[PDB]
Amino acid sequence: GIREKIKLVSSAGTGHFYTTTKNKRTKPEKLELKKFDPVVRQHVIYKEAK
Amino acid sequence: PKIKTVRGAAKRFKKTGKGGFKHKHANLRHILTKKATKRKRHLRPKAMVSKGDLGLVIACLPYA
Amino acid sequence: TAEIRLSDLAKVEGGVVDLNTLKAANIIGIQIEFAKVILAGEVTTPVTVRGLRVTKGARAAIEAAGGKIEE
Amino acid sequence: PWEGNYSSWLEQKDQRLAQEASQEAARRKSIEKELEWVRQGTKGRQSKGKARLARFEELNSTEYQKRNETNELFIPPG
Amino acid sequence: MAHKKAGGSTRNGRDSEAKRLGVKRFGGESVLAGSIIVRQRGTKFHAGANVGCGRDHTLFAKADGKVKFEVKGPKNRKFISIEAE
RNA sequence: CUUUAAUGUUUGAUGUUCUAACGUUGACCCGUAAUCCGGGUUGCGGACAGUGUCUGGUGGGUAGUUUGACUGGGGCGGUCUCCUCCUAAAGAGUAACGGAGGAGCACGAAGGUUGGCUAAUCCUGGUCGGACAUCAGGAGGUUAGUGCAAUGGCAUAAGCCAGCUUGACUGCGAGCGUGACGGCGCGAGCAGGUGCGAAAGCAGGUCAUAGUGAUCCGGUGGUUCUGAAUGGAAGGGCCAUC
RNA sequence: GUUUAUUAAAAACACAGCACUGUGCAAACACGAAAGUGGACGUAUACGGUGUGACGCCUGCCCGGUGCCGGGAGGUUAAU
RNA sequence: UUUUGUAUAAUGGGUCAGCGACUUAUAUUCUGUAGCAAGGUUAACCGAAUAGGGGAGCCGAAGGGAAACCGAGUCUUAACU
Ligand SMILES: [Mg+2]
Ligand SMILES: [Mg+2]
Ligand SMILES: [Mg+2]
Ligand SMILES: [Mg+2]
Ligand SMILES: [Mg+2]
Ligand SMILES: [Mg+2]
Ligand SMILES: [Mg+2]
Ligand SMILES: [Mg+2]
Ligand SMILES: [Mg+2]
Ligand SMILES: [Mg+2]
Ligand SMILES: [Mg+2]
Repeated sequence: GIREKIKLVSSAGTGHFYTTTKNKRTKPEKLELKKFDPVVRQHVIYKEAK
Repeated sequence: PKIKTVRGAAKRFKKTGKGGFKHKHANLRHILTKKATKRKRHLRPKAMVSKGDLGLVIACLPYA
Repeated sequence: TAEIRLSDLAKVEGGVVDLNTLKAANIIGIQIEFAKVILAGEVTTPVTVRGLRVTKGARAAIEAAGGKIEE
Repeated sequence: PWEGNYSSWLEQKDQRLAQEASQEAARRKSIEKELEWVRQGTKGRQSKGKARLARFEELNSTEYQKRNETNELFIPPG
Repeated sequence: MAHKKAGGSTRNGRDSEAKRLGVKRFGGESVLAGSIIVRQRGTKFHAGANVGCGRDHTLFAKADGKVKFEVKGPKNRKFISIEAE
């Protein structure tokens, strides 16, 4: 149980987030993926947050 | 006297047009990162109470 | 809020229908403030709707009878 | 927090660490004693008792040792 | 007479719930599209014409018709197809 | 403005003195022919003590209760949820304190694709170098490997390597399987956007089956859906999540 | 000496004696929403509680644990 | 009577006579029956008081949605084949 829970917050400016887990020890660099944003209906960048 | 409706039941079931009861699917309150979006999407709509459990519901909701 | 069938417009008065006029005919409760006329029954007479919220189905079925809808 | 100079603060720090070490030693003593009690039989149809079991389970906790470097800096001989 | 009774213990005694695997619609049965045919663990049967394979290796009908079983292929494997009947 | 020091000013602390609140189960007087009580002088304490409200601590002194089940009687021991095999009698299911083992995770690659590739083991020759390191060719043919138990599966590899990547998408979903229900699982296809590929195509997590916790209550973000005269708001609801 | 009236009279309880401890008097303590009573018309050679139990010889070591007593520096800490 | 199972040596009853245990308010669903019928029916109350008035109300003919709201449709969704 070392994979803490993180949410990838959309960079489109809306408050939308996917939620996932991450090994905060072996992967200190913040996650960054291009996922779909149903609010704007465009694949945009999601960046890790708390 | 009048029958007291079970108040907790009245907060979770609503009678439909033909007499059936609609309810809200369980398992969608928390611990939602584990669950796949396919599962969570299917639990979002309201469901109809099953045949076996209709009798228990109607007793708890005699006025509706 | 309450519902008004098209069959209650012939049951009200000489032809004017309003919130106050509907209550005096005992179609809606006396503590009802909004009423909607739905397409449920059939209206034969030229009824005028003073202020209400007729649906599109009810509206056409009222003008077909020769009625009028206003606000 | 602390009001004083570095040497007085140092003295206070040694006293604090000594008290913590003594309390940890007492904790080890008590845990060993209660473990000895847990590892006995019931002796009849009498209690044993779940309250003492719960007390021992909550007594078995974790303490943070100081990550003090101290004398291990290894300079290999050339 | 503190000797009459005796006892012991055991280390196993746990199992898992059964998964109800096996063929659901047998050969010659007429099915609708999407109907599960076999619930497998590996690929005991392989997908043939008009049938598909899920992530569990469940074999489902992709069209509506009769189930068929075959042993075609160079490795003598069992295939499940569907004829649009 | 910056530091500083003085008389004032407020306030706060601590201390000493005082008497007037208060105490007096000190003395005397009167009610009164009464060691009760009250009143009056006086002595002594004195803003302490004591009481009221609020509050921290202590509090089996007292009170109300709890203190699981299975069980070849009960206690003791063991177990309690999930996955794999056998028992299980060639569909499913199938018990015992039956026989064996495992799980309470891992992975932004160990996921998606597009290319490519094929093991274990042994024999022969080869510098340190051998029982076994790397090399070459021969047998062999998956006895290998799979992130972790066991079973089933895997060459078109599901196994190994590399480039590009985020489909580990959003809304749904014909139809099924499995449950007493709660629920759980499989799923073509549709719409919107996307990745890889020249394309056909594949991709809604991982070879599959464990890796988990209803509801209530509450937290966070979004959404004028609601908003107890009205406009807001608070609080609710809905969505996502803890 | 006492005791389980009605299955237990005892090695049990008590006891004189001993020790520890509390208590300065409006005493501690107890009964009592309180007033007030007992303690006691007594005053530390007195009263209460606890343990031991005539007498003789004695009563060894441990204050780490739990309790009690003393300390006030520092830390944590309520209502306000 | 209780049981897997009782002549059971399992329970109860000495025997007679008398008494002795599924009721009654309301409320709700279903069935039968009766009356009216897209309508049915009043409660308290007034009343020369089983009549007659009284339609406050209740249920029904419309549902969907958490809701606003829409309405024979509605909700979901950017939209639904
Ligand atoms: Mg979070
Ligand atoms: Mg008690
Ligand atoms: Mg390939
Ligand atoms: Mg698509
Ligand atoms: Mg392309
Ligand atoms: Mg709000
Ligand atoms: Mg001590
Ligand atoms: Mg102290
Ligand atoms: Mg006999
Ligand atoms: Mg008998
Ligand atoms: Mg009837």
